Amino acid sequence: SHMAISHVQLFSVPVSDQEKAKDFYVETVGFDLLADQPGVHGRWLQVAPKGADTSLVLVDWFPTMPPGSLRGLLLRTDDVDADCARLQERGVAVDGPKNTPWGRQAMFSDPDGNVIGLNQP
Amino acid sequence: SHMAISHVQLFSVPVSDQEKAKDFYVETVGFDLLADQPGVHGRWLQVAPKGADTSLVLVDWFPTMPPGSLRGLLLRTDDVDADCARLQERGVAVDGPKNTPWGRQAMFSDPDGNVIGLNQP
Ligand SMILES: Cc1cc2nc3c(=O)[nH]c(=O)nc-3n(C[C@H](O)[C@H](O)[C@H](O)CO)c2cc1C
Ligand SMILES: Cc1cc2nc3c(=O)[nH]c(=O)nc-3n(C[C@H](O)[C@H](O)[C@H](O)CO)c2cc1C
Repeated sequence: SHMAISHVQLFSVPVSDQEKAKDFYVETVGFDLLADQPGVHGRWLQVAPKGADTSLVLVDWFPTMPPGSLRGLLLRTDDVDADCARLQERGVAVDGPKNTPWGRQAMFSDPDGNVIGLNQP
Repeated sequence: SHMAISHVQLFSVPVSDQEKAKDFYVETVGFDLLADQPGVHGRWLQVAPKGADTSLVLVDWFPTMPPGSLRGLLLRTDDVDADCARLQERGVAVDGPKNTPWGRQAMFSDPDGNVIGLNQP
């Protein structure tokens, strides 16, 4: 009848130095470390905002996704101004916050240059 | 002291023909159409599993994300076998499902060749 898909489980973020990316997403951005799993196929590094249904895999093994190539990623936050102040204190350049029709937004990049947005609806 | 980020609001999937991509994600994969609006950089086309927190935007304006370049996107399903049967019936070529250490998983491609996974843990 209808599909049994509930949500996006995860998607991939292309990085170079995975240790550097781990420290960034976990320590600086504040995500939980869900898994850090070396194996035959590479190091599976998985992170998410605490309690979030959809997680991020910090991957270096997809040739069609060069490190730092990701754009158009937006994180929902309940306090964009406080998050921007924290990021700035933690050594991250933040563009914003700014008001938009869809919420108050800010932009920053990770160590490889992937572009990450924040939005407080 | 802790970040106020709750979850990924949305992320971007690089497509060429947005109308074809819309029809694929909505009609074939069963997502809801949240938005289809004129935007600053192009047509803002936003889709998501029904009821889900994180949505996908089907974009054509990021030169670092060529159409069909995306990998490592996995959808959580409560019935991977039934979903694969629906996808086959709808004309999609599916690889799997098979049991893995990480769950019961299948893979398929969208019209541009972005690679999309299904997983039932
Ligand atoms: C729920 C939501 C809906 C959005 N809808 C649109 C839209 O319809 N058109 C648009 O140009 N941008 C939209 N944006 C923001 C988009 O990222 C915008 O183009 C940039 O903020 C400026 O380039 C939306 C953001 C969110 C969070
Ligand atoms: C929770 C979870 C953990 C996974 N861990 C790994 C892993 O450690 N190593 C791996 O090669 N694949 C892993 N996979 C497989 C992965 O879904 C799949 O191969 C890619 O997403 C598509 O290329 C995992 C999948 C899930 C759902």
